[PDB]
Amino acid sequence: FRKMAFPSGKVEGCMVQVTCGTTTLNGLWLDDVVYCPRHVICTSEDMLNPNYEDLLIRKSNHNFLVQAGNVQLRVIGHSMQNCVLKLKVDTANPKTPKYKFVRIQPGQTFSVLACYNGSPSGVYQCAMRPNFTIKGSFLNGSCGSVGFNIDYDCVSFCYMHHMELPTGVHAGTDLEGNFYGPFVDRQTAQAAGTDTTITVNVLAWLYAAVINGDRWFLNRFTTTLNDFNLVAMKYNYEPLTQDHVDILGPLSAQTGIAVLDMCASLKELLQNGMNGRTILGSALLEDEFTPFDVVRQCS
Amino acid sequence: GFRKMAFPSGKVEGCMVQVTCGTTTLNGLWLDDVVYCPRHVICTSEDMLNPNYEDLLIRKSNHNFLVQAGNVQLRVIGHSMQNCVLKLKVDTANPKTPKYKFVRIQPGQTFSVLACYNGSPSGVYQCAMRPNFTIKGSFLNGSCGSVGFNIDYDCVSFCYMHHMELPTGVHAGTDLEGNFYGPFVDRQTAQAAGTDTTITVNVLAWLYAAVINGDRWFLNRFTTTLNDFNLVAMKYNYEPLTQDHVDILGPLSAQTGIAVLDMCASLKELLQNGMNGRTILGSALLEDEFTPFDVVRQCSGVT
Ligand SMILES: CC(C)(C)[C@H](NC(=O)C(F)(F)F)C(=O)N1C[C@H]2[C@@H]([C@H]1C(=O)N[C@H](C=N)C[C@@H]1CCNC1=O)C2(C)C
Ligand SMILES: CC(C)(C)[C@H](NC(=O)C(F)(F)F)C(=O)N1C[C@H]2[C@@H]([C@H]1C(=O)N[C@H](C=N)C[C@@H]1CCNC1=O)C2(C)C
Repeated sequence: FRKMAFPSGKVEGCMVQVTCGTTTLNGLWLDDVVYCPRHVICTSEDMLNPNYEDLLIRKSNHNFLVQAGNVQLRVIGHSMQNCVLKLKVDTANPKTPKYKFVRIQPGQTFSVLACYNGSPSGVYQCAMRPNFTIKGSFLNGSCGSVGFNIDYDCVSFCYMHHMELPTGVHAGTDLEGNFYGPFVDRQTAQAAGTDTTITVNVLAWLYAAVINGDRWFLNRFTTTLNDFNLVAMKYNYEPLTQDHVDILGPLSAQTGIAVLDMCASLKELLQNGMNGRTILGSALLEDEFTPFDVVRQCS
Repeated sequence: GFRKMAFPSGKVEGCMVQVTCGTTTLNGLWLDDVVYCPRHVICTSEDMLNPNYEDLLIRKSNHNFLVQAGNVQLRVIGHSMQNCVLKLKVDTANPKTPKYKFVRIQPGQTFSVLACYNGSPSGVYQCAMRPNFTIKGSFLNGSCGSVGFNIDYDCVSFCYMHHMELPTGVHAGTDLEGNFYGPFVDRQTAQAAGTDTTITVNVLAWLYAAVINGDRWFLNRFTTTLNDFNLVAMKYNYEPLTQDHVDILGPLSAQTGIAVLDMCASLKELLQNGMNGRTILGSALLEDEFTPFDVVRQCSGVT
């Protein structure tokens, strides 16, 4: 049972490089539009305190250098949508997949295609944390890298990368340019709210451990949903809803372990610790697999 | 804070096809005008219990092989067996063929796996070849013929093709010349993974990654010789280091100023006493599936 990303090829064909002045990052080329973070228009000094509408009105189409591989694409229009710049180009991307833009919920997962200078570097799976950060792997020049899910050859883009917080976690926007979380695209110290653990995901992963032959953490105790949620909240876990209980249905049916019985297992894990033992090779309780991720990999 | 990162899979996605004989369907790799796939595609389920591959291949002709890119059939114009892989010559050169090499990897080396079903890629993840020549993969029915690979400057180095799952849940397969990693055979008969060991060179790479990020409490004031370290390491079920291992740690040793043998002595102390209550890179366990290249790959912005 591995952290598994979606195949990245459909997104690789959309990555380009965008340069304004001496600022270079990545863009997403779909049909005849390139989407990228608006701070590409900032000088280093601008980034410390940008007025973006004031900065953008001072730019012309020819200030944007867009490169697809070695070929330059001519920008013939530009507009700003929240924190995303949309560059209209005179060329349509023949590799444009069927796609949608979606805004994801905390706890949901997606694949990231990390890119530099318009070229793909690596692919990995992330979760939107409850505090709306992501624990990514991004370096200088990674901005405009995107996160996505793939469903029957349709790519749902959900994340575009903008920044790294001082704790090392990452922040960005949806493809409409709206940040996840209380962050702004200004170079200034920013903290996130206190994070919490994605309870429904921990339960899905505990089911993954049972599907793969590991059961040491199970017990005969029992819990109600409300009594479990009281303990979960005490340990900085997110509440478990009836909707979550229902989504876990297929995993409980496959394993014959009632959802509330797995809740009692997790309650014991939280109250006693793991005693130096491991679950699926992990010393900590993993919360970045959704129920759907577990089903997709185990079935 | 240091996670597994797969290579972008697009160059390999463009090479995946499906291969069917009878009702047995698996994945194949289409490069130029040849499709490579596991030879047990020619077996019925009953054949797999005790196959005579040479005799089974005698009874097959080109017209018995259904090769499809999606729903599009590729006409087979020749077939041959090379160890445990079948090579089907087709009448169309794949226009998506990347620059590529076939390589046989060492234990400890990592690669990306593109898990595929019915020729359709489903997911991508990183794997290490264990010292017992298994991989801790994630594979379901129909996954055979999925490949593992590394990329270096637009050249895809294919190193693994998937064939089978062992009773402990780990996986075994071949290089792209059809030679198994490890003592395994492509027959549905009782087989077992041997005892595994910890990949020392990768643990050292992980300790260097910790040092790069300022996590260096475990740096001691001692050193060791390679031979003394190798003999102690084996007592803790750690792999001995080769001369090649020492050299592939060279770049990380230069970056940090920590000599390889000094880091070996630091690791020895962890094995004999260490951790206590402390963590390294936020982990109480020593990670052994990051190579020195993987550390450098993720700390640089390669490609
Ligand atoms: C890291 C840092 C001190 C620099 C800064 N962060 C904060 O100022 C914060 F703390 F508010 F987040 C920061 O990220 N930026 C400052 C400036 C852009 C952004 C930025 O350089 N983005 C990079 C895009 N190519 C990706 C980064 C690079 C390192 N790893 C990443 O992911 C804008 C917010 C306009
Ligand atoms: C696990 C099973 C008991 C079925 C058997 N294993 C052993 O006989 C062993 F234990 F000896 F290894 C086994 O894998 N096979 C039996 C038969 C082929 C192979 C096989 O079905 N390969 C699948 C390719 N599509 C991938 C498998 C499916 C489940 N997960 C996988 O990865 C051959 C060895 C010729």
